[PDB]
Amino acid sequence: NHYEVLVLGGGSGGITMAARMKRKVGAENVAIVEPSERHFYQPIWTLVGAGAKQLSSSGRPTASVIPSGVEWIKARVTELNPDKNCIHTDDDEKISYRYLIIALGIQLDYEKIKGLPEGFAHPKIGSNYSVKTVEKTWKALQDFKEGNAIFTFPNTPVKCAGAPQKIMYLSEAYFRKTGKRSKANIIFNTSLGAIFGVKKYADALQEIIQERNLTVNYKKNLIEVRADKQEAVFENLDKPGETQVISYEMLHVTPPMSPPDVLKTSPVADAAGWVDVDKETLQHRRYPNVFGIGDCTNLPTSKTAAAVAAQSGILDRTISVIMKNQTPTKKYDGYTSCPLVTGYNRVILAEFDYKAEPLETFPFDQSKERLSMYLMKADLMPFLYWNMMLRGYWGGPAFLRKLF
Amino acid sequence: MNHYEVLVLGGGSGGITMAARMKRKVGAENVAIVEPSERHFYQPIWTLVGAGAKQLSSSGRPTASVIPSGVEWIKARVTELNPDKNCIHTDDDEKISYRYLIIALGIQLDYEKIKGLPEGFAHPKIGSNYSVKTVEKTWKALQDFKEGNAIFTFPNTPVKCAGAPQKIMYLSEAYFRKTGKRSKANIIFNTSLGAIFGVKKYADALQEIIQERNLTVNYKKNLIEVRADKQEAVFENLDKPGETQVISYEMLHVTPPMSPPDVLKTSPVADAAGWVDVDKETLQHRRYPNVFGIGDCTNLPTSKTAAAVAAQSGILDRTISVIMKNQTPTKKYDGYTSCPLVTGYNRVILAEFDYKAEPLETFPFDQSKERLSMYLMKADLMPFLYWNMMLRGYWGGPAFLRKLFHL
Ligand SMILES: Cc1cc2nc3c(=O)[nH]c(=O)nc-3n(C[C@H](O)[C@H](O)[C@H](O)COP(=O)(O)OP(=O)(O)OC[C@H]3O[C@@H](n4cnc5c(N)ncnc54)[C@H](O)[C@@H]3O)c2cc1C
Ligand SMILES: Cc1cc2nc3c(=O)[nH]c(=O)nc-3n(C[C@H](O)[C@H](O)[C@H](O)COP(=O)(O)OP(=O)(O)OC[C@H]3O[C@@H](n4cnc5c(N)ncnc54)[C@H](O)[C@@H]3O)c2cc1C
Ligand SMILES: COC1=C(OC)C(=O)C(CC=C(C)C)=C(C)C1=O
Ligand SMILES: COC1=C(OC)C(=O)C(CC=C(C)C)=C(C)C1=O
Repeated sequence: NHYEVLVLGGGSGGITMAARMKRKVGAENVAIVEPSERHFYQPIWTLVGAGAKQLSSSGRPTASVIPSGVEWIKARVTELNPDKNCIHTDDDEKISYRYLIIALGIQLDYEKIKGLPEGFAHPKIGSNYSVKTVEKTWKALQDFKEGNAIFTFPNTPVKCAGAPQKIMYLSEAYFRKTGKRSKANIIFNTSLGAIFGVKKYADALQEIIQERNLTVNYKKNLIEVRADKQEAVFENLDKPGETQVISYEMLHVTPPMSPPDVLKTSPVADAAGWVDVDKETLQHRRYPNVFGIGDCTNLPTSKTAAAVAAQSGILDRTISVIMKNQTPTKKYDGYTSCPLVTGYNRVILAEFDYKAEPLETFPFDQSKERLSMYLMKADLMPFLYWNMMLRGYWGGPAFLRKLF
Repeated sequence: MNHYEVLVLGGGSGGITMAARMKRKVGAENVAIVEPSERHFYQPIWTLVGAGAKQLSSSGRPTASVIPSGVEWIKARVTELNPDKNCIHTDDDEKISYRYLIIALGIQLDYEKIKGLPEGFAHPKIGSNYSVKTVEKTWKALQDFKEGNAIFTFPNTPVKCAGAPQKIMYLSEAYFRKTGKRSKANIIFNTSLGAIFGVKKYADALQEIIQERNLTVNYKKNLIEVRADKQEAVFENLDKPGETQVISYEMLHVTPPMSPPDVLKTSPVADAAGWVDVDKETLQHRRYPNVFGIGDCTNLPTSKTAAAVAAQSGILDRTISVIMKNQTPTKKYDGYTSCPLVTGYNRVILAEFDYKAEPLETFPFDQSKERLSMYLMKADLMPFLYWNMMLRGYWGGPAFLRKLFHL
């Protein structure tokens, strides 16, 4: 079998590109290889675990988001042979392509922590990063009575770097408005030395932490979970060899993450396993008919759906000129955004580019907690996601930004 | 299924050392080494091979000649590991089970991640001291050098012997002066890193030499493409994502990107990043109590060197004995490592440190200074002790000699 355009991955980047590609080469010349039955708008999972949104609202059947006419090949990619323009699937089938677009996302690795994912079968522990553990966050919050509440951040790349602390501010506000704050010691144990990588939003988060009696312990990485005993083990990344066992009344886990297994050894990967693409055009550095988008690439900016949206716009142009034997000229800037939920009524909308410097859209100031930015995150963006991005029409708010 | 009490994956520096030590503990018949290569190499001397000072063929011996006598040698490649079922697969289509497992699969070279490589090595003026196929091409390119750029790279990955990408730079610079062509060479070190070295005492000494010898170091520069035909090289700027620089060379020494061995990258015994996940004090595995790891393939947060393998092998010996007696380990690895920075054909800055990244020097004098003594020890004493003492299980680092210097 053969397709002018073969898309690996039916998540955010995959559907968006197949939508856009259908209009360029025809729906009958595009195929998507995606194994899962459901497609998830993962960003709302932060609010699900805080008890603010229902989980079933976050997903729809994968057949709903397939652009009509585009082939859904429900399989797992198990091998890439770009030298001979094909891939293999766990159906023992070989698929050739004229062009290839890789959008396989990022892989969660709960089992590299001793005791996970088995311990998740016990109470008081949860994780907003997986459809099987996001509601367990919310139950741990309701079931909280007295003690330590621990929020973690791993020593790997992650998607939505702001999410692990978003649920901490949500959990804090929950304990206050429910009469349990006095009984909570609230701890952010993070592998990093900084609360956030862009200083003007870091400063604003530092302010909140200082006023709400939250503790941040830097260079602490979760390595072991003893669910039965309600204990967690951290290693001190500043003192190799040193560890600390902490008891918890509630534990929220951000798991270690890595590029998908089939990409780790693939020829399309760099040394570290991410898809090796041009940092501006998103074309593969060694295979001119391969392209990458989203979490699975080595694009040196934060891994978010916003970035996918802005990346799709650029890639649409790059593949088009390539198909026409022209040199690309439109360049990606590293745009990305984190809507930092600081409470049930407020969001700090951080936006920046490759320069790790702010690049805000709205003329007011997004360093300050805002109801409008909360309502945008909670209500508008899911709507634009299902009805505009996955239909290949949203490509970054730079065209909206330059209006004002 | 075939079975052995102690199974060693990899017959390089750490694997041969642990097998000799284990033979004396459980008997040679209960030890097996899985290693596919016919030849065992003392890679440290390759630095002096690329500089024209030592013969490549003396850096190697047949693997059969270093296999501790009586130990089984399984000439094959490990293709999968299954710690849950105490077994591994080989490219023979054979499984092998174990009571204890020592992982020593080193680190892996990824020349093909640079566009143009390794095809470009067919051309002159380009070499790499990190591969037996390319270490002599460094020397030849250095002999062929007439005029222009001599470029030396450092990748955006973990490496082994972090010092070697610049040892060859100093050796080449000396050679240029030795042969009267220093005037005609512009000498560039393009590093992905932000600093010349990670311990300040020795960084300062290296900076003094960069200044006195007029070397240019461009930080956050990563080699991404070689065009051997046109003798150009393409570097990416890690501070400004997206921009690149094309620059011609008259000599290019490539330090390749490096990574865990493919077989480990997806394995249950690796951490999320692919390195063997071990306890940083005892070298015991964090999740499987009967797996241990040594050397370049581990997540031990210190320099990847054979000196480290030596110091870890003494710890691991004590760790495994205590484990076989069902006790708790108490001897702790401190992260000892050492990098003999060859700064010229007769001087060496013997850098030694530990997990704190602070100096832990063995000799009573100051190893921050270039020394002839330390060069001779690197070039002549160390290979002899390697072939005759480390590979026989009788070298585990020099901390006894350091404590001995206590009056
Ligand atoms: C809790 C949480 C909150 C977040 N909040 C925000 C937010 O507020 N703002 C924001 O901008 N972003 C947010 N994100 C990030 C956003 O969800 C992702 O960055 C986005 O989904 C990236 O899409 P992707 O296409 O790169 O990968 P995904 O959308 O994850 O999809 C990748 C697809 O690849 C498929 N796949 C995997 N392996 C294979 C294989 N071998 N063969 C075939 N298919 C395969 C998967 O099934 C999946 O469908 C959040 C993420 C989480 C988890
Ligand atoms: C140019 C250079 C200069 C150096 N200089 C110094 C120095 O001055 N001082 C110092 O202390 N160190 C130095 N080193 C470092 C030293 O070479 C290594 O750190 C040391 O060899 C580590 O040993 P190891 O067992 O981990 O791996 P290695 O000795 O590299 O060997 C690992 C073995 O695993 C085998 N293997 C790989 N994959 C598989 C598989 N799938 N199945 C089975 N077997 C497999 C390989 O064939 C190899 O034999 C230098 C290295 C280089 C490249
Ligand atoms: C980029 O390479 C160089 C440096 O980087 C390490 C220097 O520090 C220096 C020293 C700086 C001063 C002011 C002497 C020189 C001369 C140089 O060429
Ligand atoms: C020369 O023989 C050796 C010993 O006997 C004195 C050791 O105790 C030890 C281990 C103890 C220290 C403090 C290095 C090693 C490694 C060794 O090689």
